[PDB]
Amino acid sequence: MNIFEMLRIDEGLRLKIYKDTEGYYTIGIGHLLTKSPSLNAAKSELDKAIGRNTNGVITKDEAEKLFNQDVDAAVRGILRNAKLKPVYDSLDAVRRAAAINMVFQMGETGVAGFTNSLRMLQQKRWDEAAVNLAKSRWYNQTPNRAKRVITTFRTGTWDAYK
Ligand SMILES: [Cl-]
Ligand SMILES: [Cl-]
Repeated sequence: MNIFEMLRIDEGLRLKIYKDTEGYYTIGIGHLLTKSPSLNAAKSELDKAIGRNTNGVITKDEAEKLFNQDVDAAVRGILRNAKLKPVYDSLDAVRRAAAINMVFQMGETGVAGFTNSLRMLQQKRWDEAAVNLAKSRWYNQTPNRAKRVITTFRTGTWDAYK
């Protein structure tokens, strides 16, 4: 298992524009297009992202290309962030994947707001971080996915994904 397979499980793959759990136009493997309620705005963000006239449908290769860029962007967002970077550097490889998963889902600023959780993660207080992580809109809105990510931070294993 790895970050790619982990996010593929958590996000799924859809080849036609869909609404994500928040109601936002999304495509592929959790690639958010726009927060605007306009499907036309989505389609135009999508043509721009793919570089051709898609009319709201993309191939699997194209979904996987966006996915690669988004995993890459999430890692870079962590490394460029003063609050995220030192926690990430402190983590083993499995728990680093949980951090990328979170940034992917909610962005760099969202995650950087888990101030107390970040500190407990840095100190390797795993059970306490896990309790704190769960007290969040994140966990209440997407409990199954959040439980999987939390268990990964808690145990440092891929058990929640097998
Ligand atoms: Cl893009
Ligand atoms: Cl979920």
